[PDB]
Amino acid sequence: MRHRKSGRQLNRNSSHRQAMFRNMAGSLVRHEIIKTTLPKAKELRRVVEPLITLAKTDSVANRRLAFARTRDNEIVAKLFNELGPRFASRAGGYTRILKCGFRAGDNAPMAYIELVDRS
Amino acid sequence: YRTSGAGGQHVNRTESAVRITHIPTGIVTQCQNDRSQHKNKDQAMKQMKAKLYELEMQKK
Amino acid sequence: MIQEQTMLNVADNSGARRVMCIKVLGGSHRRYAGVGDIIKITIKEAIPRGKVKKGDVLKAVVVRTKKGVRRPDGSVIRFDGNACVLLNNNSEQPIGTRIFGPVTRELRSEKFMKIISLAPEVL
Amino acid sequence: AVQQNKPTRSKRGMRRSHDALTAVTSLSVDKTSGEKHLRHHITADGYYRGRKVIAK
RNA sequence: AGGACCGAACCGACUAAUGUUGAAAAAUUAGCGGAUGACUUGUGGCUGGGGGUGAAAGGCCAAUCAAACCGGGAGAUAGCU
RNA sequence: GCUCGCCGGAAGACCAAGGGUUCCUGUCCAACGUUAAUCGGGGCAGGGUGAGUCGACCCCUAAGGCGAGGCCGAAAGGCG
RNA sequence: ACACAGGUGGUCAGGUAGAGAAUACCAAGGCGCUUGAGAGAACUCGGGUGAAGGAACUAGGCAAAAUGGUGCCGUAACUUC
RNA sequence: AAUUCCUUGUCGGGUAAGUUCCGACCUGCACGAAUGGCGUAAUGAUGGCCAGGCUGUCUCCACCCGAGACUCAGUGAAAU
RNA sequence: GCUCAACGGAUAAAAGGUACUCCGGGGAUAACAGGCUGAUACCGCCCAAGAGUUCAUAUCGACGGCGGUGUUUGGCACCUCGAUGUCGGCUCAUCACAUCCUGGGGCUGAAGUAGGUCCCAAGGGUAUGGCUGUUCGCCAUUUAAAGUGGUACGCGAGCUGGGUUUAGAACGUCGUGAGACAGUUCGGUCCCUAUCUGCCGUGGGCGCUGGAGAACUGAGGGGGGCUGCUCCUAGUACGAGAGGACCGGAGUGGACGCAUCACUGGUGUUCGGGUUGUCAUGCCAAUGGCACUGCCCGGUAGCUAAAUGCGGAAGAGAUAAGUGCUGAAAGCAUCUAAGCACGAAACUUGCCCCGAGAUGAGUUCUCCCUGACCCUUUAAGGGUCCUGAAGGAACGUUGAAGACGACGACGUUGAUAGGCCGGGUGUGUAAGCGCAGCGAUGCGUUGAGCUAACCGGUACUAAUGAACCGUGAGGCUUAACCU
Ligand SMILES: [Mg+2]
Ligand SMILES: [Mg+2]
Repeated sequence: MRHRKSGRQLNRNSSHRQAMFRNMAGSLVRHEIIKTTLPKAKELRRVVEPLITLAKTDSVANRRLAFARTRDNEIVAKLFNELGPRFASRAGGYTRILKCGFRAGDNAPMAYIELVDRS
Repeated sequence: YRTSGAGGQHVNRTESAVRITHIPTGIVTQCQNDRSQHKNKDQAMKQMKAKLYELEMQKK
Repeated sequence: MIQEQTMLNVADNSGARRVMCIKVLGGSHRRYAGVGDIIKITIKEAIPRGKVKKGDVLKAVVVRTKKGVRRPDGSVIRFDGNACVLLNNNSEQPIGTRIFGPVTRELRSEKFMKIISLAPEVL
Repeated sequence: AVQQNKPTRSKRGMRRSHDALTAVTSLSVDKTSGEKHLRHHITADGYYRGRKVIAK
């Protein structure tokens, strides 16, 4: 049982759940919209919808969790320089989910995740 | 009770082992000589009887 | 909560140092007992000349538990030593005289008004 | 572990009784591209709730 | 100096869980012993079945050994199913 | 292409042994591949291995193998 | 008998830590092992932690737990010294 | 006694309690001197017994981490 | 001319071992288990020699006699040998009553306390260790008691493999020997993915005669039932004292079961800190990856017990054994025969849970539907054009609900999640900046910084217009009313 809990194992250990959302959030900020599976969007609603909580407000010391589980600093230079001032008044809900048919080779239910203000 | 001789289902699945004790004194007497229990019980009757004659004797 | 095979220390000047519980008394199938309780114990270690001997089988009352006893406020009283006070088998009264270390308020009774009067510290 | 008789093919119909599929009830029609798609899903063209939610 | 010492490779296979239509017609995982010698391993060479070989257990001799395999006597023989 | 993960006295490089086109391109997806496959050690069709000095051959010889004659043995043969 | 968790000889020996060809993390270099994607019940397979107790368990402290390096001090019986 | 039936022989030790073990006892059912006898340091993945340490062995099990099981796609056996 | 004597005579002439083993066959034939049998066994009964001072019959019972049980050992060789896995343990059991504790009695060689034996009673309860393959037993210490048996002497397609029961090896012993020992000692592979039946859960279908939404009733079924101890009564009754009650009452335990996370804890690999070696981020400073989560230190929610609340009843009926009351048969007597009372954890209830597929499909309560025509084998008829209600499912967000299904909440009116703000929470005073110190490091900002599941808010995102499904007043028969 998982009463009142929160978190999908995703048939992976926690060190790979760590390292996968590194690149998945690491590329959504780049292209503003990507194709992923729907449980890697719906558990990612516990992840990427908090990984935009990562994108709130610039200090000097706030350049750092976006280094930490990202291993990247270029995308850091995109978030608080461009996207922080972009989503400057939205109090949550910075994304949108588009269930977009099923994956070919395994019938996996895919979806599109994206930003709210993509244009 | 059963003996623990070799043979198994001829030994351990039968009550070939006897033990006869005394009520007012408490003197046991076992026997596991032959396969039959009445070659043992009746033998342990004799051995308790052999103890019994000594009970007056060893005392006196 | 003391089961069998449990080494306990000694809380009086009886003469023993290491005892071991061999039976929890006082109840049918009574698996455990805390403070204010009676257990049959043996003696595993005693002084070279005392009131006791290595291997005496006798009763004792449990006075300090590492496990804990609760109070109606919710406060639970634990210790860091598991010691006990040796009793007679028949009169079932303490044999030693000089009580070592503090004890608790659950110990007091008509049966055990004697020990708390000799205790150095009662919480 | 394993059967002791041959199973009847009539039982094989009864085991496969609940094993049937189920098709879709009704397809959500788009209101701008005017085409059927899956309910709560986008169209094939890239429309959802009327608007063009994705340039393909 | 050592049929010395701890311990890699190497060599062995003692315990335990696995696995038992297996990953595998004997293996893995954890440990274990030996690990300068009565060591280990290449390339060859030799010994042939009532024979071989054997720090010996009836062991081993092409996944088979109290008498190897293949062919033949031979449609052995069967008071038995 | 971008990160990420693993190996690294190897899960890297290199040969013998052994394999005997698997190698390189083009093409194809029926079968083959424990799924798809647009891919492939798959099919099909083309290519591709250059030596006085490297290896073999070759000159030696060991364990050994054979053996003129020779010896022995019904015969076959045994030993040399 | 498989694109088989096996077996197969020789040559090659980068950095840091390290006695080390141990181990760790790595370089060069090479791969992510031919079904996936979900769900997060029992249940086994592996794992980690555990109050108080500490062998009572059990055929049996089996396995687990624990011990573990380098210096230095110190070290019994007995000895075939 | 790796040998003793009786036999859990008896006594001592050890344990709260010991059909085990360690000392004796000799009544050796049926030891015994190169199919050697007795003893023996060192040795042993050798047999038994006892202690300390140690701990989910256990009391008395709880909780997480993964690999399957279960759901959906693709494929798809088996003994009987 | 033959103890050819195994004497209708296999040859003039012939012993063993095989656990290294093998073939052919057999339930024609052994070992376990079933079967019949009940000798033996066990358990009762009859007689009463006697013991018990006297007193057979409180307690016992010689000599004998009669049964019951299938339960000991056996007998038999009917099932099974083209396989029916056995000792003990472990895990789970369930049944009997010939009752171990508790309950109810009778008698006593029963003052009480304590027993004795007998009867009723199977609801519930009914130890841990040491020894040993164990069983059994002994012992230690418990307990209210440590019941006895049936169950393939229950249970290996559940586990264990110590014992027995392979091959290795040895002693004692026997045999010249190969070898063997109901003689020991060391070592020695426990397979099976569940078709059915059965069981535990959980669905689908159709039915219950218009449809839908609900509430129930409760046929029936299940669960549950144990007990100590202290105190009062009371040192009272009793007894010479010692000793020490009935009944009734109170309190606290044990064991068990249910519920639970407020507490007390564990766990908490997604919260946080410390720290080792290395690698990378140009480089410092910072971080991060990997090293069992690298090694620790802690901790939220959740889940949890060792954490804390309940639970066993009281009561009613009918009784068992037993005690009676009136009372004839039987001028008395007499619990019975007519009548009649009392009487136990058994019974039925009372307690909880399940429950109308209770086909005997029940009940009450609420909502929905008042369109047109053809056909002929003219009717519970078929078909066609309008109509699509109540509601339902589907879909999405979801859950302290869950294998899946099902269940529950919610779908813009909207707080269903996620995000966001607030809050708490927990690691434990961040980073950068200063400052001191040769430096490591310390101090200033500083419960700062961070913060998983949580508490309060927020539509910020994602929960779509539709469509689908289900329709259009509901058979016959009498009956009763109303007209
Ligand atoms: Mg089927
Ligand atoms: Mg009777």
